[PDB]
Amino acid sequence: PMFIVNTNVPRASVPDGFLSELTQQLAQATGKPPQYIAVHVVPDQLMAFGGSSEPCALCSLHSIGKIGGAQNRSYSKLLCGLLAERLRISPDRVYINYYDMNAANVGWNNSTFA
Amino acid sequence: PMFIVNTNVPRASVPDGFLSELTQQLAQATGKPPQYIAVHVVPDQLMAFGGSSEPCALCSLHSIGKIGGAQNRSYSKLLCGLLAERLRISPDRVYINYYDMNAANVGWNNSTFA
Amino acid sequence: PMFIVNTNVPRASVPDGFLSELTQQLAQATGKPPQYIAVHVVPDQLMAFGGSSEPCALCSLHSIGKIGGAQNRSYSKLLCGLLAERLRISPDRVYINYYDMNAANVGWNNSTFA
Ligand SMILES: CC(C)c1nn2ccccc2c1C(=O)[C@@H](C)N
Ligand SMILES: O=C(O)/C(O)=C\c1ccc(O)cc1
Ligand SMILES: O=C(O)C(=O)Cc1ccc(O)cc1
Ligand SMILES: O=C(O)C(=O)Cc1ccc(O)cc1
Ligand SMILES: [Cl-]
Ligand SMILES: [Cl-]
Ligand SMILES: [Cl-]
Ligand SMILES: [Cl-]
Ligand SMILES: [Cl-]
Ligand SMILES: [Cl-]
Ligand SMILES: [Cl-]
Ligand SMILES: [Cl-]
Repeated sequence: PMFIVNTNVPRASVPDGFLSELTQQLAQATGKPPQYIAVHVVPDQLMAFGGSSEPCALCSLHSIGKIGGAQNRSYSKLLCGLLAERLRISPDRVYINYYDMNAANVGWNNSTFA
Repeated sequence: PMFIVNTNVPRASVPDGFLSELTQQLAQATGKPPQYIAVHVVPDQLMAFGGSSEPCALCSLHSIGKIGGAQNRSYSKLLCGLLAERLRISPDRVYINYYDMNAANVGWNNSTFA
Repeated sequence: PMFIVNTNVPRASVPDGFLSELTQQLAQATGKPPQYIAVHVVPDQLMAFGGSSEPCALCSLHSIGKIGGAQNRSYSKLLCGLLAERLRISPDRVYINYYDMNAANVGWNNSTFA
């Protein structure tokens, strides 16, 4: 799986260890091997949520399977929790787009997962 | 709705009020409340369009519904118009990917919209 | 079509002419004219792959058609090859998401491709 967070929070406010924490927490939530998990954090962005530039985040989680109604609610609680605790972003100023990818549409190591 | 613009135009060339104008115009266009609209502008990017690095933009609009043939043509006219007027980007150097998101696949506020 | 590469490798390590090389190689691979190919490279990113901050890349290729099982395997070999040779990123630390876009969902030049 791949998790991306884009935020207007400045780089200095992203605490040490954040990428590792995301990796560990996502491995456990998705059930996928930790070696599979990619994480990407993009601070200092020019963004607004509801017209306001108070701290906010726009995120995505791509996975081959492990995406669905109940699973996505669980991921959102986990991820909003982390963004609130670590980046001080209110959960109501976070969007997360979930993508269930077909194995044939994910390239890795010169080939695909298909 | 979430709207993202990635561009090679420099930050100083993004005028005051641009995020607010996008928020307002997208609210009117999508029929969604502005409180729900997120906008994200990413200037100073290393990009090429059609084999040149003249001003260009790669964008996305995600919405739960309000996506379709005629609607997307209307959004493109609106958004290319704004990018041309405000960022001086030629409409023929803009791509906008449209995504009709299922409510279960959009996380917000510790849950999803499902 | 549109190709995006996000990577932790430094900007200075991206060779002069890399964008043009991607443009031409993708034109040949997809059979699409170079005038329609957009490329976007984002260096110096805060990212991890398998919990490791060694060089890695997260990429996407969007195309109207020319996406599928065999084609994506071929694109993956091509693109991992280029990232390895030019950016010194190991293929086993690259993900590429493939998207077959409907023409109605791709905006361009005040309209869509539909
Ligand atoms: C092909 C599949 C098993 C696989 N996918 N994948 C994605 C990211 C990191 C490692 C791996 C991995 C492996 O365990 C090596 C042994 N091929
Ligand atoms: O679309 C909506 O109804 C909304 O209010 C929010 C939204 C957030 C993210 C996204 O990818 C799509 C919609
Ligand atoms: O889920 C798996 O098995 C992966 O290898 C993860 C993954 C899923 C979707 C993506 O867009 C990127 C990576
Ligand atoms: O496939 C084509 O015909 C294209 O015009 C290139 C393209 C395809 C999909 C995109 O999201 C962006 C550009
Ligand atoms: Cl589920
Ligand atoms: Cl539930
Ligand atoms: Cl898919
Ligand atoms: Cl429509
Ligand atoms: Cl129409
Ligand atoms: Cl969806
Ligand atoms: Cl194919
Ligand atoms: Cl589509």
